[PDB]
Amino acid sequence: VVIEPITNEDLTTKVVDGTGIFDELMTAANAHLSAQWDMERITGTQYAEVYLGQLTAVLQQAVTFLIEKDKTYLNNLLINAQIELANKQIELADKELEKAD
Amino acid sequence: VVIEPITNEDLTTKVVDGTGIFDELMTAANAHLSAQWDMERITGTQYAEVYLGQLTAVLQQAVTFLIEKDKTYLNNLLINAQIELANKQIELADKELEKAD
Repeated sequence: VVIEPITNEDLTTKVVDGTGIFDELMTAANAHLSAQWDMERITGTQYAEVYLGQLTAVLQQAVTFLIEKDKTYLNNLLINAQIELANKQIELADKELEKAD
Repeated sequence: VVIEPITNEDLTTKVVDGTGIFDELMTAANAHLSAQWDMERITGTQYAEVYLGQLTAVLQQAVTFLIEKDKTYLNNLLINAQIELANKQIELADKELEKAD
């Protein structure tokens, strides 16, 4: 696999509909907000109050996800490799039992 | 097993009925909310107030589950392999007792 560097443009594109992770999380939260607002359930003021109220915790979640995405994928690959190595060690344990008799 | 990379599209699809984990958790919470609301127990304003009030903690739970799902599965597989290796070591301990006599 080819790992890519974590740059500033992977978190925020500095645009509302950006391609970053924080921008995508904002777009996803705004999707639910718009779905609720299209049913005259919230006024524009409450729409902006809720949308802007999550500007500082969704950022935390986006940062946490960005830091622990590729690391998690690589760790899963390493765990799979270790499982294969454990199967090989089981086979070697069978051979060890034979050379023991 | 084939491990898949953890991408942005696995958390949020940026749609209300998305295929991500956060989107599925929102759909599940909305299912209970709709079940309660179909019995005239909550007004639309309270429906949106409760639905939007969990937009920042359900995100935390979705992130935690997404990070620790494949890792947990691989760890369980490794634990099973270690249990098999422990059984093999018990057999080798029996052989060790024999070559001891």
